[PDB]
Amino acid sequence: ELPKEMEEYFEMLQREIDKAYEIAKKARAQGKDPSLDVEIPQATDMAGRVESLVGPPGVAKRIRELVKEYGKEIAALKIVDEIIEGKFGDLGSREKYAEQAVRTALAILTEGIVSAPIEGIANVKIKRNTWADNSEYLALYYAGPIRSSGGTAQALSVLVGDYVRRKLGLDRFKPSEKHIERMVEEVDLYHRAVTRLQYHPSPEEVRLAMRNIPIEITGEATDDVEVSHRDVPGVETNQLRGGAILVLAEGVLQKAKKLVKYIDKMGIEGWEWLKEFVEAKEVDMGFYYSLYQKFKEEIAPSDKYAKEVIGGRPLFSDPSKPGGFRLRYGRSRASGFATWGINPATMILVDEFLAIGTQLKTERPGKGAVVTPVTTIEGPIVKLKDGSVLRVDDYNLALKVREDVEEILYLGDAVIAFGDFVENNQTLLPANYCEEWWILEFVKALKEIYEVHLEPFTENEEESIEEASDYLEIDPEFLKEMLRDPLRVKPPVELAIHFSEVLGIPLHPYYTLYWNSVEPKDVEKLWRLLKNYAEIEWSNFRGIKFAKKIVISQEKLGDSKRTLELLGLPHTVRDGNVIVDYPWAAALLTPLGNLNWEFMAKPLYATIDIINENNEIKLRDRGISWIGARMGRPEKAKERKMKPPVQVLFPIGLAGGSSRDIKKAAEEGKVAEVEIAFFKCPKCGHVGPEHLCPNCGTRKELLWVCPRCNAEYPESQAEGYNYTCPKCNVKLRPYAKRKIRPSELLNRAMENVKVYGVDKLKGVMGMTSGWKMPEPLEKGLLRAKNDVYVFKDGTIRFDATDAPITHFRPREIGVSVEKLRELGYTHDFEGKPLVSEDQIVELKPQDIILSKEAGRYLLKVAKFVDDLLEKFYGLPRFYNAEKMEDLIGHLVIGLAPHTSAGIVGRIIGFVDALVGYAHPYFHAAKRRNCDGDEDAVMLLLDALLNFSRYYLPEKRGGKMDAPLVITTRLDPREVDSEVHNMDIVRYYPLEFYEATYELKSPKELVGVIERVEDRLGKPEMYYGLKFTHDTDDIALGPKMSLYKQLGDMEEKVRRQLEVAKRIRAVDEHGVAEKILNSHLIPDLRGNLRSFTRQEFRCVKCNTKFRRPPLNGKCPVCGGKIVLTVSKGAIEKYLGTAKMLVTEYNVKNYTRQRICLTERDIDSLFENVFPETQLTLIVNPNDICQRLVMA
DNA sequence: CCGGGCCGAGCCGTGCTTT
DNA sequence: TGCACGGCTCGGCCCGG
Ligand SMILES: [Mg+2]
Ligand SMILES: [Zn+2]
Ligand SMILES: [Zn+2]
Ligand SMILES: [Zn+2]
Repeated sequence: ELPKEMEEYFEMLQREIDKAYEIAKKARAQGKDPSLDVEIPQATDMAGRVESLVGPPGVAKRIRELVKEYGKEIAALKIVDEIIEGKFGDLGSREKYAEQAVRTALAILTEGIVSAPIEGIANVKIKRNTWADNSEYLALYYAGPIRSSGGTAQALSVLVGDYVRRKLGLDRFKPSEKHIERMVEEVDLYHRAVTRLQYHPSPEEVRLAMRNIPIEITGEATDDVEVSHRDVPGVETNQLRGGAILVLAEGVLQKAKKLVKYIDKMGIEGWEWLKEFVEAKEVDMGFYYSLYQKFKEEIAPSDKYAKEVIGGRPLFSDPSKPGGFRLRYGRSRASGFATWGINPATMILVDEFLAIGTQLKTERPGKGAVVTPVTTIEGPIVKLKDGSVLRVDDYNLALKVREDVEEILYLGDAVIAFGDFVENNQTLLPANYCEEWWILEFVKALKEIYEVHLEPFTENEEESIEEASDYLEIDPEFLKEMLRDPLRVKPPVELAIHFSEVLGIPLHPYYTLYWNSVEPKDVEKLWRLLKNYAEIEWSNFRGIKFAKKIVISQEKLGDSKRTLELLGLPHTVRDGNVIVDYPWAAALLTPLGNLNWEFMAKPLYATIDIINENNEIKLRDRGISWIGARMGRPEKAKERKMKPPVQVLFPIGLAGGSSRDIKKAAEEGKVAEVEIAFFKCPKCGHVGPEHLCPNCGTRKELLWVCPRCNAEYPESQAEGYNYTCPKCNVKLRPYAKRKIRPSELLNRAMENVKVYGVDKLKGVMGMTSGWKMPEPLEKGLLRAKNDVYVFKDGTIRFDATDAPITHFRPREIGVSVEKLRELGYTHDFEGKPLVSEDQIVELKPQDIILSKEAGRYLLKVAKFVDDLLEKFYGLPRFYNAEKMEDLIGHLVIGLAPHTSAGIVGRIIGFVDALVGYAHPYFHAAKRRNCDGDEDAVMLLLDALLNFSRYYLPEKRGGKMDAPLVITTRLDPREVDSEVHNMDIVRYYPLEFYEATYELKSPKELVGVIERVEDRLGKPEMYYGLKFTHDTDDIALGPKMSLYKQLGDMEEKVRRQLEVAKRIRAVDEHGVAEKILNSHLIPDLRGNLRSFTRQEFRCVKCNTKFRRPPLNGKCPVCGGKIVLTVSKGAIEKYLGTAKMLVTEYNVKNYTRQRICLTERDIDSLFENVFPETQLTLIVNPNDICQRLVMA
């Protein structure tokens, strides 16, 4: 099976997990906790997760064998059949069987990670068609959490319900027309008043869907809005069913393609209507002129990403505008899942709005990505204040020259993986000329002419190197260097021209200017001026002449200076002369044949076409495909704290005040009345909210109370009574409203842990669970002492943005080679022994690289855990850390905010960025996509000691974010489906570049380029992956977004508009400000309409009155009444809006809207705030009065 | 010396909508 | 995508009559 390294890796991981689990089990046995054992079982594959989460017991082996035999979908269907026939045990009525089968099937088809089977499916019930035939059918009730599951999960739930209804021998749902009207109205109102829904079903589609769904999709109410078609038969509510309508909109409708694919694979009949719906939904010119025409015909610009711009979030490029982001096909070391590659220079030169991990909304491949530094690609070309043009391909140069920038001519490159085009099914765009194409042409031409076999990006035999160098008359060392790293070693321009002359290949892409960005008439005028009024110095190299310098005066150059800037030619202006220096004089004069032939404009021809037709040295289009993007959602790395911060899960009520301070209530002697669980000692008879009796140190028993007669029974007594009151007749409850004196409890806790010096200790107003079991106060004291905070289930968590990585360097993460060899790494990614810190090593699937904020916080968490173990439990310390670098080799838990299972990872290094780097398999095993998502990490021992299932809220969305099970091993076969499209090749073949020019589809050449899916099953899914582009440093560049250092809204808008003004391909003046105004106008108009219909509230109480009390004071107390929508909330964005209107070009519609909004704001308060104040000076150059008087 | 003026934390509420 | 903005109270310190 697996080789002798992956097995050792997984064995060591299991050994460490066992080492932690032993201590966690030993500590929990002493009885100071809700349970006497750990409450997080460990799974290993999908069957274990499904068995632990939904059951029924014993299903694991059956799932295993069925998956081995048939597959995934077929195995799910056979499991459903076996459950229905009753192999795993008798359950009860048909409803129980239906619920169990649907839950297990939805868990199997999902791989048992996301909590849709546990949370979304609230209930399954059988209903009768009393309106038509009195026949039976099946219905599904969807709760609130189903909106977080995803379209695939929702659609698969619908399909599983259909299959179970078919196999139960039940009839079809037959809706009345009023049902259709009610559902259409529900969808429309939900979109209008709640959310955008990210999908708009047309009413015809909704009617068709209702007419052709064999099950009833309903549920409880999730929004406080009534409907019109009330009292519909079979419906027990008259409010919005958000879960059901969201399922219907974003499931079967938004993801019909995947649903019909699943139906075809699954062999399910009766869904032909969906298949039909899906199939209905589905002269002498120049080469480059025709290519541009076909590009514009087939692939069309998209504006969806730029339909809205928030104040403070800049737009970096208009849709498919030349001068924006240059598209490059490839995958870097730390990109590929859904992220982009960006040079740090263009991160700096946009006022540092972009930072490592900052999300942005893209146009072509998908929608959204995360930026990552790649120093191997090109940067911006900028125009300075004195008129010079520079190529800022370097980070330090960008820092140096930042203040002199006048305009950004070109914005730089963006590396996008080929697997991102396959996943989103996007037509391939023609590829800009690059070094990774030139090197392939070079080696192919060398082989064709001289019959020498060489290969880029690797090491070749010495005989071939010597033969090629003898033929080409070059240094063999330089040939080896260039073939090894074509992206960093470039020949001098004269050598490039000599290569083009001899071998017959286009010019090196580094020395090609953007010729096709100008018209041939501009080049005609420029050629005339160069021939007439220029002084050029020539040179020689192997009989090849080339220019060395051009000096032409500014007046003689005239208005053709703009042409030199559009070609991206670096020059300088001195004492009236424009000077073009050595490397960039031949880059301009060689294509034009050194003025030997006359450039002449032609119709239906492009500049490169004319150059190729007339010249001997040939060229390729260097910029033809451009991309647009827009900023959104800056990067994040911060701890998790509840809406009011909490340090212990202990209810205090109103005694503690506004901050729920337990210590303040204790020090004032207050007595609080709250609902808690009381425990009673069997031997002596102590009573109170504690798990151990202080008198004797023995475990107590929970007390059960009668809701009607308040009779208390111990757990042993209530066990026989079947948890029902014999004297009364009501089901018991474990909690009742009781009285507590905080002083005694706090003093006992302080004496217990010897922690007396704590200032504040926050609790909760009321426990949300059904048991209302409280937490020990000693844990709260230690958390307060060590400055950490608690979560809803008792764990301490840290939230960060996720980014991918496959290969690392021992110096980027600050780890010595000896430590790495101790961890288990012994070779670099090419087979050589690991001896240096500059070699590239490959990352094992479950190794993570934390940030430094995360390390700083986890140091406090580890200190708290050590204090807990030493003081509360009386056991030796575990971590023993004094610096963040002492946590290396310790295990964490990763958890997405919508799943119920975790995955174990290992710490190996730290970076100085606000992102969480990890393997692509690690992020996919949490059902995450890596284009803006944020997840959590917690120490394994902390979760083991602290997590409990008795602190979980009792509503439906209470089991989300909880590690009910953890996975110990990684299986790439059952992680996700988007990560199966990634690339594992060192370089793209020549066929890919040649096929991009034909505008093919990525499905045609899916076999040419190796992907992850091509390796599934075989042992080398963990073994060898590769990348295309290298990086000097993985965390180089700005680290914090500038958006987080601006306070006012006006300042944000001004900075964003300056940024938009600098960039050439944005066109701020009329679209940026207008689309921005369509973000402040909703705020203004929507706050004036809520001032005239608002509810009032009391300062002391929380009582809300829908109309003001007519005595002016709170009827139930003595406090005063305050508004909920103040007067200053309406007109907070009025000044910025007026500035935007008066400064920039907006259509008269928006200007009139703003003027009338101001007039309406000043007219509603006409007789409550009269203008009794005169003034000295008036007319501050306003715009409203000017518009009125004009 | 004893009484105010003032800051700095905290905790609440709110973000287009034809008849 | 949700966060970003306004307003009310309540002590802890100066600083002055
Ligand atoms: Mg995502
Ligand atoms: Zn006792
Ligand atoms: Zn009773
Ligand atoms: Zn009141």
